[PDB]
Amino acid sequence: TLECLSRSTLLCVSALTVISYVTPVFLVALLPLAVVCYFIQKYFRVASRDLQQLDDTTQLPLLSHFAETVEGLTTIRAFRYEARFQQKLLEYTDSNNIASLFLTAANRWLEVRMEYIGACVVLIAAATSISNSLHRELSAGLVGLGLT
Amino acid sequence: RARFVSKKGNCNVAHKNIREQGRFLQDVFTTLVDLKWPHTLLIFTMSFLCSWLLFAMVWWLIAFAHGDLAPGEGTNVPCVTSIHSFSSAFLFSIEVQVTIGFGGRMVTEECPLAILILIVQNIVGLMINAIMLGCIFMKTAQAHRRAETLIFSKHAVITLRHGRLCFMLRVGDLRKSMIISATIHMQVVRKTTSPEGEVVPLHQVDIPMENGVGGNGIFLVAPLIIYHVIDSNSPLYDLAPSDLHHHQDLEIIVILEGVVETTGITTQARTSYLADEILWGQRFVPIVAEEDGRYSVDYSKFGNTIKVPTPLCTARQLDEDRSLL
Amino acid sequence: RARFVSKKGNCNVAHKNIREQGRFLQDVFTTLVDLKWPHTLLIFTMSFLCSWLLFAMVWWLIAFAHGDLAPGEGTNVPCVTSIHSFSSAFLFSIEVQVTIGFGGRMVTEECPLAILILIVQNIVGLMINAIMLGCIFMKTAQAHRRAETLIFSKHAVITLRHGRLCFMLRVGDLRKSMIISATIHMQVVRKTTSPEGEVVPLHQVDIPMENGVGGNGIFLVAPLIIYHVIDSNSPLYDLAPSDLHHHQDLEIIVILEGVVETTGITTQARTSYLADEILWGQRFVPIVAEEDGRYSVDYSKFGNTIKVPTPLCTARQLDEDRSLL
Amino acid sequence: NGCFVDALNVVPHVFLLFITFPILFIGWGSTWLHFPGHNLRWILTFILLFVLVCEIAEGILSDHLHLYMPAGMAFMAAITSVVYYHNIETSNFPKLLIALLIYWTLAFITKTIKFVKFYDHLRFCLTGLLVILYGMLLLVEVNVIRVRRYIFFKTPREVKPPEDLQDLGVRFLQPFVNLLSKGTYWWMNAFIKTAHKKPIDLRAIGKLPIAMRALTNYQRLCVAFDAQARKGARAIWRALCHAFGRRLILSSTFRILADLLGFAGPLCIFGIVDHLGKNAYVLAVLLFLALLLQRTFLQASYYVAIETGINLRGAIQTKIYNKIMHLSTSNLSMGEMTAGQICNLVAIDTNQLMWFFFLCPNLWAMPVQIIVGVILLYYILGVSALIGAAVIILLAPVQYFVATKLSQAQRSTLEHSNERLKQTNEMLRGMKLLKLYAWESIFCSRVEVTRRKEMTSLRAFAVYTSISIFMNTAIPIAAVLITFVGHVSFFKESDLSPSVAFASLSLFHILVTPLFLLSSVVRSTVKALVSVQKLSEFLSSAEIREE
Ligand SMILES: Nc1ncnc2c1ncn2[C@@H]1O[C@H](COP(=O)(O)OP(=O)(O)O)[C@@H](O)[C@H]1O
Ligand SMILES: Nc1ncnc2c1ncn2[C@@H]1O[C@H](COP(=O)(O)OP(=O)(O)O)[C@@H](O)[C@H]1O
Repeated sequence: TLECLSRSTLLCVSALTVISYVTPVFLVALLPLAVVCYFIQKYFRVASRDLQQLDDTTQLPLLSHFAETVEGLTTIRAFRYEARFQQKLLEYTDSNNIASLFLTAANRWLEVRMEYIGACVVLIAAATSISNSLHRELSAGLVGLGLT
Repeated sequence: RARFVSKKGNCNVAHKNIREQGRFLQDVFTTLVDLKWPHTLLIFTMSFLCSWLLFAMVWWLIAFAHGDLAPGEGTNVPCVTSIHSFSSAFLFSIEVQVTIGFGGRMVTEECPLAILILIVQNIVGLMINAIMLGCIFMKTAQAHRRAETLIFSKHAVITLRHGRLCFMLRVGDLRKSMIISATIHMQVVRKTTSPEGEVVPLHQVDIPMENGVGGNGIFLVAPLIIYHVIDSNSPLYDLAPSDLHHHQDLEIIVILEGVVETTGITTQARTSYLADEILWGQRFVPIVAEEDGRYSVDYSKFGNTIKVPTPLCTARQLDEDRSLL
Repeated sequence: RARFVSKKGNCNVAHKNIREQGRFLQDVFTTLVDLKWPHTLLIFTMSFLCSWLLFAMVWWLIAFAHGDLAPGEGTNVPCVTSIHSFSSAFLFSIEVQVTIGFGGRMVTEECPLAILILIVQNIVGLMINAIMLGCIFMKTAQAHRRAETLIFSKHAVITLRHGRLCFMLRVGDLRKSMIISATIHMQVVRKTTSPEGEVVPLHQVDIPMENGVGGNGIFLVAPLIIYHVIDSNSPLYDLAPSDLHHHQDLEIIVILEGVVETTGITTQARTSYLADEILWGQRFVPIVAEEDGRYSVDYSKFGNTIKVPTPLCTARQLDEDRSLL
Repeated sequence: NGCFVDALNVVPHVFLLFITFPILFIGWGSTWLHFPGHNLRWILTFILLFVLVCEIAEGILSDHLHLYMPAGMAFMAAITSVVYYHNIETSNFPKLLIALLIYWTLAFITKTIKFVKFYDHLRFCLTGLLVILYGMLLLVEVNVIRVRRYIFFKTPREVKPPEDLQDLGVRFLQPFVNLLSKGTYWWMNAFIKTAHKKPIDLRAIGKLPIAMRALTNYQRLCVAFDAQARKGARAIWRALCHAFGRRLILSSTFRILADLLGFAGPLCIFGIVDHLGKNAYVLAVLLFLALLLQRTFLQASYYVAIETGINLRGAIQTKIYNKIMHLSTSNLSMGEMTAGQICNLVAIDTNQLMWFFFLCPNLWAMPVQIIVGVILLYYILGVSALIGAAVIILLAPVQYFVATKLSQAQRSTLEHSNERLKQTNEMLRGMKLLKLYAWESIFCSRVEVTRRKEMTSLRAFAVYTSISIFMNTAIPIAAVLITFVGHVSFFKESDLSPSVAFASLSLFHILVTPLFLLSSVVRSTVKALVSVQKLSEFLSSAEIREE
């Protein structure tokens, strides 16, 4: 994970630097992208922290219950309370599942809006390219770098 | 057998030997409003087109009669300038009637007869426009759709509350809009024979709605079971539990009156319960439930019913047993 | 915990499992009136512009189709004289629709299709004008701003009057306009369990408004504390003073009904008081004061309250002590 | 009379846009009812959006306002049809549907007239597809009236909106929303906005849907397990793959479509560069649309994979908890049914099976991806394909051998860590007696020796992964260099226009990304294999004997 993160951040740096070099005008369209992305990341951060905390606080009691059922076997199978204990475990596992599901759903939502942000940036990067680097800049080699 | 007033609220009794001559065009002016929006739009466009065609015909006739319709240059001025055929005549009629006034065809100061036909055309048009506006506004003001939402459980039950036999029946609202000062007039009909040898074919008697210290009205927010307790003084106190299901003919009607908020009109809902409809010794399922942070009402259990181990006996014999126990 | 009806007067109970198909365009004709004056003006201009543009488009189309839009001299007469582009077509549409009739561009008696489009344009315009006038007048007639002024002190108190425990709660007017025949329906809700094993989730019961010989109504000029005395027959007579503050769930609602003067509609105000809202053993400060030559009412002391050395005990135990003293 | 037919087409869009505004403004001023063809309707509406973009492109190429207005009007007409269908999904009516049906019929008529007048004499295709799409939406509307109550006899016999996902008390609605929203998780908006206003709680978050409860997953899983038994470690694996089924397959199909579009992007780059060297803005718009579409479908695939994984976790958790009941204490006395061993089972197998079931749809698209990559790069390289082909064929077998040498270390790693955990368990529950007469050095040296063996396994794994990354970078760069040098001067004699160069670099990067990933995938793959072997040996413990 650490190495993939480093590779991806260096790729992002390279791409931003290349696009800035090919079209010195793009620095007028980068700050709104950064601002909107920053605000949405800030909004996602608190909800993500809350969902992770709730995930942990529901995941602990399920494993406590598992251990206690495993050790105190004879008593539970003596009372013949097995229906009650299975119902209890069903309750706990359903709560665990919903917590995990909401965490991953928030993850997916942030990813989707980030991909829309990336679509915006690549779109208007290519648009400013096809416009400026052809009409007024008249440069050929920079187009390939920019779009790639 | 025959019912007194139907479940939907409409009346069942059909009148015979009515007199004559009722509704001399005023109740027809209101029966017109009563008709459904499509039929009312149809009759409105019908009236308008009828008047338009009538006056178009008379204008074509007068232009033909003066000779101005005969195409000729000089020795005359047409009473209505630039009129050629029936089409332009109808165009002039719709131009002067609905008050658009194109002015391509001009009525002139040569013929006073055209002046008279115009001076009657305009006033009749204004009068028909005024009635057709007032009537559509009057029709618009009502709200029947808001009125027909009153709901009463299909069958009513009896139970034993506070050691006394009681009548339980559900009412309720179906929209956000409330109903102000809703009162209950609970009545019972029966073919009765007086001790003086007089037989009445149907006898309405008020059975009380048991509320607080007094009051004939209630307050409707959630489905509230109307709670009455039959006592030795009540007229319904004499019947038996095994004879009601099949043979007897007893109609218990409720009349819930109340004024709606937005319109301010006083509507009501009337419903009947027959001898074969009502049943014995049961209990409704609790509707309201403590939800997340509110009260949840489930209308699926509205007409649901559970068995209750309650004694089955007649109200007179039940009162005698209460005197004995 | 959950409340029955909110302080502002709106209802809190949320319905579930409602049926279907209610409000088949008539309740939408009234929900339109309900919307705020800005939204209603927006939708009115929207409807008008929609119809105008629709018929302008169809007129430009028909003038294009006949070939009269193709600029040519002779061999034809345009169905609408002097029509050149879409701009003049829209001008003709607004000239014939809203019935101004400039008459610079004249519809002729050569094309009956233009006659038909005009004869439908005018009737649809008249119908939409009639509905948009009736609806704005109907909306105008109401007065909600006059309705929402009812005020009830935030918390109600209990005191000892005439040797009996009593309920004191302030009401009042906020405008010069009076309210005719205002009646009080004072009710209490509670989750009750009958002796027959029946548990109700909420139980409305009428607690009387204690006035003269009779009467369910009052007269509102100045803030008048509604005066009720709980007795052994009252449903509220059984509670305790130390258990109401925190644990118990008792909602005491008041429903003040009455018809306003100028409009004649019957409005009402509903408010709730919880177990944690109501307090014990206090007295309101006298509002009215003998001014220079009138009576001055100070609304700053409306919700103010002073301590009173009154005994604190349950109403059942208080009645037992009254039997002992 | 071309302009005449253009106007005749403009008319019905205007009619619909004018009737939509009163109703839309009343509606703009909690039971979801769905109709058959809903998803088909939204799919067709997106196809309409695309074809309308193409029509606008044609209108730009030709220009004459009245000649390209029909596209700009059908655009708002389709968006307003979407608004109508949202207003009908939220509250059902028999009349709004007829209001749509009228417009569909009239638009079909106008398009037919256009087609005839064209036949008598690029436009043809765009127009033909338009007519076909209008016709299919018409058939959908006819199906809808055939179903419940457009005019049909008296009562709809209407469904009674679904209580499974509409039951009071539910917060999570993925299955209970509209076609277009599921991709974006628009429903989440409220929730994420709410969370900031008030902290989140378990009573805040809802319950689980009808089709999400662990009871039904356990039910399905046991039914499949029984069917498999009537026909061991392999059997339960077959049962798992069977049970998730169609959802898992769908996740794979979404990923494959996303992959084909992801390859499509670089082709648009090639076209843009070629026109820059010399039908270009269309390339930008189409490229933007393609990128957006790939992102949407990739995220949907990830979501459905996660769904399948969480359901797997729930089902196997409840299955092993039910089986713990019938387990006999004579197994509990043995090391195989150690309590610490069973809790390690639950926790780490939840983890490993969930991670493998998130990464399995990702690898069920690597083969199709690489195949399409090479079939695309042939048409771009030409006779210079041999070098890249030899490179990406020389990559595979050495990678297979490296992965084998990796898995062998990883399995022994797991065995050693599993014994270390039990040594720690028996070390911590007796720290009192341990510190009492100070036997610490012995147990600490034993755990240190176990840690050293585990570290040997880990260092073997790490050296092998380093060699893997070295290869996965060195072979690619050599490939690019060789191919380009070969084309320019070695044989081809056709000057590589920069478009070819950059498109090759793009496709090549797309090919490179999966290879780096598969090395990490093996780490979860052998772990899933080991976890299932352990789970099957745990299920094979001694039963309790019924009287
Ligand atoms: N869930 C509901 N929501 C609104 N109205 C209802 C509902 N169920 C029934 N109604 C109406 O109110 C009346 C209540 O009767 P009901 O309890 O349904 O007994 P039944 O099922 O035999 O008709 C019915 O006549 C029906 O028209
Ligand atoms: N001076 C006033 N004039 C008019 N209305 C008032 C005045 N004071 C309060 N009200 C309204 O009437 C109600 C009386 O409650 P109040 O006596 O003010 O207790 P509190 O101060 O705790 O709100 C309040 O809800 C308020 O909206």
